[PDB]
Amino acid sequence: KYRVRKNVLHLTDTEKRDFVRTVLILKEKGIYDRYIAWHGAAGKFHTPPGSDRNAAHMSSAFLPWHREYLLRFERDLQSINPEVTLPYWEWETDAQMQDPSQSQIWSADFMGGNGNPIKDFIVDTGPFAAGRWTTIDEQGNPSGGLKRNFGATKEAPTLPTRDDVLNALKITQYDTPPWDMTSQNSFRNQLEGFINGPQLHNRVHRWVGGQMGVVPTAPNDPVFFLHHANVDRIWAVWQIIHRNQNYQPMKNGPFGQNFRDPMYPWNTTPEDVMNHRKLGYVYDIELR
Ligand SMILES: Cc1ccccc1C(=O)N1CCN(Cc2ccc(F)cc2)CC1
Ligand SMILES: [Cu+2]
Ligand SMILES: [Cu+2]
Repeated sequence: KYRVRKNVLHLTDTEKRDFVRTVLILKEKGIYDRYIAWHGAAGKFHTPPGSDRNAAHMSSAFLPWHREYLLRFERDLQSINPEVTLPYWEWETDAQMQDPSQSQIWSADFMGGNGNPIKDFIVDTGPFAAGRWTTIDEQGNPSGGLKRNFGATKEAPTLPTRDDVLNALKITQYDTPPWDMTSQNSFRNQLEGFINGPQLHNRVHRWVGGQMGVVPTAPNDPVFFLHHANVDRIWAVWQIIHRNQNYQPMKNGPFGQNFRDPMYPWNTTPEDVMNHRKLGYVYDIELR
């Protein structure tokens, strides 16, 4: 309950400056790239081989994997500046806007704006604009700049709504067999966004576009972490409401998906990260 993770819209000018100031540093040192690679590596690690489940997505481990993923990044952030925590992008309230792209998160002093259609949707405003921020492709090679294209697809023309989030929180089971994209009455799958997809988490990625629109290159966009922080916040809320509901599967799931299994590419288990408070952080909405 030490580190407080704040709503992006609640950040001060200084807090925003410091966060962005801290991220380019991780990037400059070569630490940021470690996170891009981890995500891509886990995405291609199938549980079991030949299945469409992987270590980080389309399965039960989706939530704890990104929580650990998000946990590690923050610590790296703190190592540069102990006053800096990972904020979250409350995309459900942005969806209430007629044009979500006018949200403050996309201001030139924080995340920067939408892609330039003249430059094939390269981002040329903000701290992470092309020439300020180098990107890497699926194969781990330099790719030439961040891209974004808000609501440019028919499958996801809009961001998920507060109701979408509220309905997900109603689900009683954390997850259900066969522990994958096809799971029904499943909070993880629902939140992931595979129920009548794309919805929620998956919808956000699709909405943003650019690197965020594909699994192996999504972390190239710093907003990926703000996004998943919100996803993690939602999960945390679900945990506080359904206090006696626990992670599933406990056993007999694919290896890497069970409660006591190491979540590739780490040795961290879902168990090790079930309680968001034991990891040393809390969301601001828990204190209000
Ligand atoms: C194929 C499909 C089926 C259902 C819902 C969405 C989609 C889809 O096209 N996505 C493309 C964009 N990301 C991919 C993605 C997922 C998780 C990440 F950490 C990073 C990137 C979200 C899902
Ligand atoms: Cu992911
Ligand atoms: Cu994601």
